[PDB]
Order: sequence, then C-alpha cells, then structure tokens
Amino acid sequence: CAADSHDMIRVHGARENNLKNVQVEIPKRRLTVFTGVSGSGKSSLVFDTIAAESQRLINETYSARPEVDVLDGLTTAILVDQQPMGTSLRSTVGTATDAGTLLRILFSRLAKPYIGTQKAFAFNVASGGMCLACEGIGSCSECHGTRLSETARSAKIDGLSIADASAMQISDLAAWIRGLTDPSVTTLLTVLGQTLESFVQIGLGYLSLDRSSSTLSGGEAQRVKMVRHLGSALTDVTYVFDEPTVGLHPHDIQRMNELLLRLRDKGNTVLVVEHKPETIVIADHVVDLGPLAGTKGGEVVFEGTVEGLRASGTVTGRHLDDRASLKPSVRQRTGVVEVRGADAHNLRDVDVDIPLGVLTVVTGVAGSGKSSLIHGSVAGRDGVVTVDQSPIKGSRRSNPATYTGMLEPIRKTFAKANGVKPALFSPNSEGACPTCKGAGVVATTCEDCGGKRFQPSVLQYRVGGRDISEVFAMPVAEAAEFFRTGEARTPAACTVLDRLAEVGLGYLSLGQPLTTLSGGERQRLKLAGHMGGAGSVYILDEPTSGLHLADVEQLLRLLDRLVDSGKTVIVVEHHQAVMAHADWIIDLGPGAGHDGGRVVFEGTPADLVAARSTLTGEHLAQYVGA
Amino acid sequence: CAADSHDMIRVHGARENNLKNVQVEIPKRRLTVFTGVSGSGKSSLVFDTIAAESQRLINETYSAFIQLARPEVDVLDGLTTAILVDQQPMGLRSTVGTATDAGTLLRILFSRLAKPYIGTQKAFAFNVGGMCLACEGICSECHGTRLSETARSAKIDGLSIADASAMQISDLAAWIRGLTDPSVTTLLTVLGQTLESFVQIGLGYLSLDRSSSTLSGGEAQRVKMVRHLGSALTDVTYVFDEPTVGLHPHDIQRMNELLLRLRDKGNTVLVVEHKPETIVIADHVVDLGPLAGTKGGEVVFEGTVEGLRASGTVTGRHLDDRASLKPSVRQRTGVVEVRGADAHNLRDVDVDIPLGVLTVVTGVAGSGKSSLIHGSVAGRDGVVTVDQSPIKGSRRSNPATYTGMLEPIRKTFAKANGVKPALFSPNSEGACPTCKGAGVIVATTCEDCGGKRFQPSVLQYRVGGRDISEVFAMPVAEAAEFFRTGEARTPAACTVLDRLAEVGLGYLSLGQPLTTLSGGERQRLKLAGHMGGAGSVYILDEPTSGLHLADVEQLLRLLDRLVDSGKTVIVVEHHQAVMAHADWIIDLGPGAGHDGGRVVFEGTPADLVAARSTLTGEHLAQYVGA
Ligand SMILES: Nc1ncnc2c1ncn2[C@@H]1O[C@H](COP(=O)(O)OP(=O)(O)O)[C@@H](O)[C@H]1O
Ligand SMILES: Nc1ncnc2c1ncn2[C@@H]1O[C@H](COP(=O)(O)OP(=O)(O)O)[C@@H](O)[C@H]1O
Ligand SMILES: Nc1ncnc2c1ncn2[C@@H]1O[C@H](COP(=O)(O)OP(=O)(O)O)[C@@H](O)[C@H]1O
Ligand SMILES: Nc1ncnc2c1ncn2[C@@H]1O[C@H](COP(=O)(O)OP(=O)(O)O)[C@@H](O)[C@H]1O
Ligand SMILES: [Cl-]
Ligand SMILES: [Cl-]
Ligand SMILES: [Cl-]
Ligand SMILES: [Cl-]
Ligand SMILES: [Cl-]
Ligand SMILES: [Mg+2]
Ligand SMILES: [Mg+2]
Ligand SMILES: [Zn+2]
Ligand SMILES: [Zn+2]
Ligand SMILES: [Zn+2]
Ligand SMILES: [Zn+2]
Repeated sequence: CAADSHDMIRVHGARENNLKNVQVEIPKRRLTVFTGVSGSGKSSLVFDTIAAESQRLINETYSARPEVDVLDGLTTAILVDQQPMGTSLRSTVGTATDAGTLLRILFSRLAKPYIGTQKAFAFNVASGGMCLACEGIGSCSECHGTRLSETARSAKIDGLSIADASAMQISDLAAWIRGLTDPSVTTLLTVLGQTLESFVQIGLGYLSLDRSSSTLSGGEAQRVKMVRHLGSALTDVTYVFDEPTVGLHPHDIQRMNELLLRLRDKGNTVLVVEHKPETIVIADHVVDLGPLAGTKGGEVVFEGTVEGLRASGTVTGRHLDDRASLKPSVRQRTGVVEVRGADAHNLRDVDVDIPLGVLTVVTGVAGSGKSSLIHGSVAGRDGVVTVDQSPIKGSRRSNPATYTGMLEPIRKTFAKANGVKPALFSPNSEGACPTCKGAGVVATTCEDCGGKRFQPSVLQYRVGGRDISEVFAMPVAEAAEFFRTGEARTPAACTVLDRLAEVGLGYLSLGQPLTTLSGGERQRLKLAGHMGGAGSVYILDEPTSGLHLADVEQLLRLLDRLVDSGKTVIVVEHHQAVMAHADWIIDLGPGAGHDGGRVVFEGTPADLVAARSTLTGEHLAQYVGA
Repeated sequence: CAADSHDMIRVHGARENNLKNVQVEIPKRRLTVFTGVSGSGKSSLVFDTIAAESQRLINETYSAFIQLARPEVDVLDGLTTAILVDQQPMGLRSTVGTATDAGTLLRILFSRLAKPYIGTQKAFAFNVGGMCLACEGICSECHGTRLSETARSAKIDGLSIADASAMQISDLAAWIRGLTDPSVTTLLTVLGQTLESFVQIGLGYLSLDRSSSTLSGGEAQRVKMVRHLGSALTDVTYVFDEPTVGLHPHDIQRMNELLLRLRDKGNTVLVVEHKPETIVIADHVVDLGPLAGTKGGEVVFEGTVEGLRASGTVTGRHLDDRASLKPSVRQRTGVVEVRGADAHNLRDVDVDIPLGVLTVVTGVAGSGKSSLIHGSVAGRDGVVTVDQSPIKGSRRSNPATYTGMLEPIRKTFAKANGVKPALFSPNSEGACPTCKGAGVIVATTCEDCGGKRFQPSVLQYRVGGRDISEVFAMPVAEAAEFFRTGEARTPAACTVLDRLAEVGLGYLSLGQPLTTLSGGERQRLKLAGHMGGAGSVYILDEPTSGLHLADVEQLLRLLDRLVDSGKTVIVVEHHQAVMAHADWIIDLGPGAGHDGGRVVFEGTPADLVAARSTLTGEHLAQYVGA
C-alpha cells in the first residue's frame, strides 16, 4: 500500500558546506546517531539540510533552501538544540514552560485573598502582576528581585506567594504541590504535579521556576525544552538533537539515553548528533561523516548499524573503544588560590585551595555547584582569563578572520600586491556589496553579490591566483599553507592561523559568520585569540563540547603546553578523558542543589580512583578499567 | 513495536460548540470524509478540535520570539502536523505568480536566459528590483504589468516576463516546454512540472499575473493544493473544506484522484464533504448529526462507505438522491438583454436572460460565468447581488448585530429591569474591558470575563428567566420562540429570526462571531437581510456551497417561493439538483479560458438533456438517468 510505503527519509545529492554530494537513508520512527570528527559535516547534514528543508516546506504553507537534489520522506522537524528558549530580560524557566502558566492558574484559583485571573500573577503584563518600579525585570528594592507587585505577592496558598513558589527547587515545588488538598483544583494539581515530576525525572529538579532563561547552560536549555516534547501528544515528527549528553555527569548519561528512546517510542524520528560512545551504542542506525574535517571530510564513510560501525575502520569506528589512562605522575603546585566562605547559590560556605601551575579539573553532577564555585570565587580575580561558550558581540558582522585580527595583514598583502589601498578589501569599501559585506543576509546567501562580498571591481585583484572572496571561503587549514610562501606570504596571518589550527579549528572558513559557530567553537576561537600571553589563570567551562575523542587528545596537548609554559589551567568538565589527565580534581556534591554545594573530594586522580568514594570517583575508576 | 504503533488519531471527549462528548478513531495515512448536514458539527470536530490542537502543539515548540487555546476535548492522541487547505484567500502586491513556486522559478529562468542581462531573479520582481517606480508595483508607464522598462526589456524569444505572466498557465507550460538551452535543462523541467500540475488540477486558465484577491475560494484552495502535491512532506494531516467547491460535474473525478494522490504520498487526508461522488472514495467516514445545532453534534455513523450507505442516517438516506427535471417550467415575463459582453474571456456575447423564472448559469470553471453575470447583469437597477464575500468589521459583529435585532432586545432588557438599553451594549462601562464579544484577537475565549461579555452585576438583569449573556448563546431557532410570546416578547427580533430560519440558519447563535461563518453562511445571512427589501432580480453565486443534499432540498423550496412571489432568480451553479430544478439554463463553454467564453447552450433543462451536446448536458443527462 503506497500510503504506508514512505518509511525512510531519503537524501540524495546533498552539498551544503563541505558535504560531497552525499546520500543517506534514515529509518523513520527510529533513533539515528550522526557521528564523525568535529567539522566533518554532521550538522551540515542534520541541521542545514534535513531540518532546514522540513522547516522551509512548513514555512511555505503559512499565510503570514539548502543545496540538495532530492529529499524524500521528510516530516516536520523540531529542533531540540542548545540555544536559549527566550533571551529577553523577562524570560524564566517558568515563562518558557507549561509549569509557570499552570502555577499562575493554580494561584488565581486558590490563593487568598483573591486578586484576579492568572494574569494578576504574571510579571510580563501590567494594569496585571508586574512590579511597576522595575517593570517585571527585577533589577530592584521594591520587589527584591521577584519581579512582582505587592498585590501579586499578597495572595498566598498556605503561606506561600507565587514568588516563594517560583524561588524553590522544582523538586521542592513538586513536593509542595503533592501536599495540597483542595477539591476545587484536583485536576490542575495532578497536571502541574506531573509536569514538575517530569522535570525531576530528566534531572532538572535543582532548577527553580524563577531562573532567568539566559543563565541556563546550553544543556539545561535543551533539557528544559525536552520536558515539553516528552509531554506532547505530537507524533510522526522528527526531533533533532545537538549533543544531548552536554552538561551531563557520567552517572546521568543512561537516564538521557532512556529519554531519547522514550521520545522515539512515542512514534517519532529521533536524530542525534553525538560523540559519546555510551549514547552512540543505543542507536538503531548510524551515519558517520568523515574521513576527517572540512575539505577532508563531508563524506558518509559509514552507514548502518552500531555493530557495522565498530567493524568499519573509520576514524570513529577505530576510536569507539578508546578510554584514557591516568597520568603516571602529576605536576606539583607553584602556589595556591585560597577560596574562603564560598556561598553563591547552593554553596555550603566552601573553603578550598586551588593549586596554581597545574591542570585542575572541577567535577560533580549537574547542579552540584561547579560553576557557582569557580565563577563566584576565582573568575573575578586579577590575571584570570575566563574563556566560555557565550555569544561573541557583533557576530552578524564578523567572522574568524576579523575576530582574530588576521584580516588586516591579509588586506595589506592584497593592497601591496595590486597597487591599491588596504581599505578597498574591507566592510567599508567602495567596492563592498551594498546589501551585506558578510555575503549572507536566518542567515542566507546574499543575492546581490552571490556570496562574493565585493563587487567585481575588487575581485579582479588577486594574490597567489586567488581573490579576496576565495580567501574568505578558505578553511584555516588551507589558508595556513596559502599564506606561508610565494606572493601571498603573510607572516602575521600565519601566526593566528597556526593558533586556530592548534585549538582544533582548522576546518573553519576565514569568512564563516560567527553566528554559525557552536558554543564549543566559539570557546575555542576565543581560546585561540587569547593565546599569545596576557594573563596566567585560564578558566574553561566544558571545553570538550562538540569534540570527538580524536579531537580531545589535541585539546589535552594544547592544555599541557599552556600549563608547562607557566600558566594555571582550571577546567570544569564531565569528560572523563580530561579528568584522567588532570594533576588535581575538585569534586562537587554529593548531588545537585541542596543535596550538593560541598567539596566531596579534593586530590589527585589516582587517589580519586583508589577511593571510588564519590559518584565521580566511581565512574572514573570504571572508565580507566580499574 | 511501540514506535510503529501510533497509527490512529484518537479523539475522546470532544465538546467544542455543539459536539456531544464525541469520540472517533481516524486512521492515519488514509482519506477520512466528514459528512452531515450544515451545523451538525463537522468543522467543530475537524477544524476547531483536530487541526487546531495539532497547530497549538507545533506553535508551542517555536521560540518565544516566533510565538491558540486548547480546544475543549479530553484526549487527543496520535496527532501529526496539520495543514489547512481551506477556501480562505491568499491576499495587494500578491498574484498567483508571487504566491507560488512558479513565479519564483519564472524569474530565475528570465535572469539566466533573457537578453539583455539585467540582473538576478529579483530584477524581474515587482516587490527596488523590477518594480515600476511610477505605480510602485500595483498605469501609463508600464501598461498594468507592474514592471519597469528595464524589467520588460529582457527577452526570451521575443517575450518579456510580463508577457509570460499574462498568458494562461496552460500556454505558458507549452512555451516553457519549447525552450531548449543546455544552460537551464533542469530549471525548465522543474518549472514545466509545477505548471503541468496547475494544468492537471484544472487551473490552466489562470494567468500568473492574476491578482490573488480576485480568486474564488475554490481557486484559492486549488492554488494551495499545487504546493502540497509538489511538497516532499510526509506524515502530515492535510485538512480540506469541501474541495469540490467551484467544480463542474465533469471535473470531480480529477479532484478525487488528486486527494487520493496526496494520501498515497504518505499523508492523512481529512475532507469535509457533501458530494456523494467524493464521499464514496473514502477509506473511512465520520457522519455528524442527527441534524443541526442542538439536534446535532453527535457521531451518528463511523465506518466504511458501504456502512454509511446502509446506515439510515440523514446522510446515508440521501446518498443516492438524484433530482429529476420538472414536468414543466415557468414562462418568462420579460428579458434582460445582454449585448456585447466582453469582460475577460467573453466573446462579445449576446444573450437574453429570462425575467420571472429561475435561471441557472452553468459551464466549467473558467468558462466565463461570473465574467458574464457580474460584468453584464450585476450593475443594473433592482438587481441584488448576494455573494459569499466577507462582511465589514466581522471581528466586532454577530448575527444579532448585523441584522439590527440586538437594539430591540436591549430595550426589552432595559424596560423590564428599570435600567437603560446602553448597560447591555458594547459601549457600556459594565461590558468586559478587553472584549464585549467574549473572544479576543484567530478567535479565542476572553480571560478577563471568561466568555461572559459583561460583569456579573449586568447579568443580574433578566427577562424570561434569561440574562443577556444567555441570549447571545441561544440558537436562532430557540431565540425565535423566546422572543415570540411572554415577558421577553420582542416582535422586531422575531421577524428577523424567522428569516434566518428560512435560509437554513436556525442553528446559528445570536452572539456567534461573524468571522466564524463560512462563505455559504455569510451568503445565506445576507440573503435573509435582503428578502424584506426592494429588489426584483437576485443573483446567487453557488448558493449550494456548504449544503448537504438535505439542506439543498430546503434551499430549492426557498428559491421557488422567491420566484413564485414575482422575483427573478439567477443562480450560478455546478450542483446538478439545482440545474434539474431550473426554468432555464445558460451554459458557457465549450471549455475554460480562451476555449470558453461563448454561450454554448440556452434552453430548458429538458432541452439541454435531450440535446446532450455540451459537457453540462452530457453530465446532466447522466445525472437524471437519461
Ligand atoms: N553556515 C556555514 N557557513 C559556511 N561554512 C560552514 C557553515 N557551517 C559549517 N561550515 C563549515 O562546513 C564544514 C562542516 O561543518 P559542520 O557540518 O558544522 O561540522 P560538524 O557538525 O560535523 O562539526 C566545516 O568546514 C565548517 O567550518
Ligand atoms: N543564576 C542563578 N540563579 C539562581 N540559582 C542558580 C543560578 N545558577 C545556578 N543556580 C543554582 O545553583 C545550584 C548549583 O548550580 P551550578 O553552579 O550552575 O551547578 P554546576 O555548574 O555544577 O552544574 C543549582 O541548584 C542551580 O539551580
Ligand atoms: N466559533 C463558534 N462559536 C459559537 N458557535 C459556533 C462556532 N462555530 C460553530 N458554531 C455553532 O456550532 C454548531 C456546529 O457548527 P459547525 O461545526 O460549524 O457545523 P458544520 O461544520 O457541520 O456546518 C452550529 O450550531 C454553529 O452555529
Ligand atoms: N479578475 C480577473 N482578471 C483577469 N482574468 C480573469 C479575472 N477573473 C476571471 N478571469 C479570467 O476570465 C476567464 C473566465 O473566468 P470566470 O468568469 O471567473 O469563469 P467562471 O466564473 O465560469 O469560473 C478565465 O480564463 C479567468 O482566468
Ligand atoms: Cl566555571
Ligand atoms: Cl581585522
Ligand atoms: Cl456519479
Ligand atoms: Cl432523512
Ligand atoms: Cl443603566
Ligand atoms: Mg555546524
Ligand atoms: Mg464551523
Ligand atoms: Zn521590582
Ligand atoms: Zn552581498
Ligand atoms: Zn507602472
Ligand atoms: Zn471579555
């Protein structure tokens, strides 16, 4: 029967970015994992081709296009990514979720005194719960950060205003809800109870509803969205995940896995981009991109089962069982950073010494307090370079060449060779495309210049047989060679280019818009940009995100060179390869939220592993084969 | 296999509007036809419940920046993405070319192939590209084409894009097929295919430059269907409202084949229909009834088509109804003389339309029926046009308001309570501050008043035991009696109420927002308003739209009373029961567009059937068993 015959998503002739005219056959209503080194093409295929085309086909039906030849059997795509859900100064976990609305309804139906409908409990409307002084923003002495008017806070259920309810952990909110007895609101209590418990089940019990949406990690944002999908009655949709193990402790990966398979078993296609073998191995189907990155990847080098992947001899197949060992010895501290009475968030008046001149890895379950400790007590101090995953400013107008400073010497080399002025090859050129400069105008290729960025007057000027648009289109790795010798020789470009290669970004194009970078990409770009000296204490939050096990060895060499040239490196991680490479571990716990906030271990990795006393130590001991 | 098990859309506890806690099980990837008399509840179930809930679940996944209340239903399981293929407009600067892929692809073809070169695809667009600066793309400079001189200078084989856009799609497809240039082999195939699909669906007579706002509901629906038939989306629920609208008897089978084509792509197809020739292709039937309004709202049959035939429901009993020709016809009392009619495709038509009788104007879509009637008759004295078009300010109106009865009712409420009429009006200070109409912004129930319309002190004032809120909630058929005798008696309301009953609108509520009326219902509403008044000739464009075969019998009694009281009734129709009942038929043809525009028959239905010499006659002959 024809109507029941469309059980595969079929791709033919896919060419977005580096993809080499690839083809795949993805089984609908199954979990497919997309593997391969970073820059191999995984997001080009899953996000910029499959999901982008589903989204365009949906968009074209509303009243109000990727490069690929055939895309057959597509369904609606919902992106469950690591982008924030709303970023306004008025978006919280509660405003982004059914929870917050249900809670406002409960309060309009049960709090005393009566004050109105659900909207009297909301800070994103006035006349309305909004505090009039801060306009529901909260930065504010009149509402003490709660965002609500005195009236909105006066209406209470058993002693609790909605501000109190929103301030507690969701695990505590859930218990508060379960203890409410009142026959008027029974179904509402059941419905709110079940959403809250679902937060608890995915492991977000430590968050509060009042948490500002922009302070969530990429992984927390993604998991908050997942609560909605897991509760949704939609079926036959394609849910698309970007590394859903990000921000999860080793103890918590199996729980994420079961969530992904539960989504599938609801009758949905689940597409996951992952590097972690513990998630790869749950797949019904595998698509492996490679062989390597950029112009050296973009091919489907394996497609089949997980057992087929193991036997395939691809770069992913060959590393799938790679598991680090501990160092034979650790470095000796050249000093101490004294942390005294750390009490941000859940931290239980923490005293700890962090060793200088070594690689310290800060570990513990999500919500345990790692970032609260490190950001709160170390980040503000002098000489301390925080390199994180946050967006870069003016990203629409910038690219890796501009952000790092290499573009200027390149423009000088073009100008000197061709008898013209530097500025002719800039965003403010006479010859710049009127409608972009960036070659794109969310981001699609600018039609006026075709992506070339400049009018043909500027493009006639060449160095090494290449115009300036061809240069912007080069990967860092190719540019590293292009600018090394001959007419184009440009030593100050070479300097930055080698650093970008060394942090693992050899695949990025010099002109790639910065808004297309992942958080781990942004962080490695910044890392490269700070390399060259300036300060002596580097803080890196989860620098392995987006890295295949091949790539992590290279980051670990880079961190070793950093420490050995006399710097302190402090890394917050769940990646056990990084843990295994540490000189010193500080483990937070025991659990998340008020079950955590304490240093449960401080010591060498070998002592951690010998004890097996903490969740981190237990997992790490299994990981190193102990 | 749990993932493959969600193969039914399951509705339990549906209570929107008149629905009586209904339940159905709709098979995915099958065609389900929803049948029943007008007002039985079909659209309540299909559009306000099934499709609305799919759309809500999709919308809640969109970011807050991007951005619908749950219908009244208990469980709605197995839902997929839903796309409405309704008779709503697509409009302006909006043409069939701008609304379709065809237009975009045409512009691209011209940018690649046309000489002289003038630019990229947007140099050929009239949304500053190709736009005529004098009229701003809307004219002595561009002669109505909307395009600058430069835009029109660019030629392929002598034709500009204005010429290609002015032609019928059917001639454009042949032209496109005639072009041979290796540069664009692939675009000619893609363009030629989308154009062929316009031809196949029967819209070959349209031109790409036809303004979107001037399409009929049927044409608009078929333009949308071209896009769906070409879409690679699968596992979508496509929801159609009466897709036989505006189709000639000859063209029904082709629309059936396209609906089944859409299913066979791997999609659920939901269709609301009254035409037996389409009903009988269904995989599954859901029949609403027994009758309309409070007498409906139940699922009175669900199952197979053969089941429907045996069922004894109203639908089942009428499935095989074929009207017969009248044994005699009325004699004209005069003639409307049409001379030289040359609107659109009309070939200088001379025709006499008889006065004092029921004339039915027939012929294939695009033959020129509306060009003739609208261009040559609708101008004249004592001619009332009663069409399906939207009514002014419908957002703030309802049947009670539109017909003038709401003010007499407020006076009745005022006198009987020693208050004044304005307390009960939209400009009252007791009216809900954010509505009056009991919904906001499409149409959702208002939170402030909870759908009540007025504060609870206004609803203290009653007549016949009913507050004003309850009066707005009443069906016409109940209002008619409640206002006929007793302490709420209001004669002026009864007069209007009875008129509404007689045009088949007994099920409408008095406060029903006018934006919820279908095209047919608006037409019949306007007809009730005109029936008192002064005209002697009435023009009705497709008044069977939205009518079950049971409701069409009651329409024909009404039309017979209209004519028998001395009025001329001219009806444009494809419904063969109406043609069989006529005094006189004017048939346009032979075909559509430049193959149409001539009167190919004029005479009694009997003489049409005996000649059996046009498409309409051949079909009417088969319809009456000749
Ligand atoms: N939006 C884009 N514009 C230009 N080049 C891009 C863009 N996105 C990715 N690339 C490049 O395409 C290649 C593959 O990238 P991606 O598919 O992001 O890899 P992965 O997801 O496997 O890390 C890389 O060389 C990358 O720099
Ligand atoms: N901006 C914030 N506002 C309020 N509470 C926060 C904020 N950031 C973190 N928390 C809370 O502090 C506790 C520790 O979280 P965090 O330091 O982010 O843990 P980790 O970094 O180990 O995952 C958690 O219970 C978390 O919900
Ligand atoms: N949006 C609405 N608000 C109030 N009443 C409505 C609305 N839509 C339909 N109705 C009423 O509900 C009943 C069911 O109508 P509907 O589902 O439109 O019937 P059908 O689609 O079978 O013609 C009718 O009595 C109608 O007047
Ligand atoms: N507004 C318009 N602008 C240009 N052409 C039109 C317009 N309305 C109709 N036509 C053309 O006139 C011809 C007859 O159309 P129409 O009168 O609407 O036929 P019918 O009413 O029989 O379906 C068709 O080829 C159609 O494309
Ligand atoms: Cl940190
Ligand atoms: Cl620069
Ligand atoms: Cl038939
Ligand atoms: Cl009957
Ligand atoms: Cl009053
Ligand atoms: Mg990417
Ligand atoms: Mg309706
Ligand atoms: Zn405030
Ligand atoms: Zn440009
Ligand atoms: Zn003009
Ligand atoms: Zn209101």
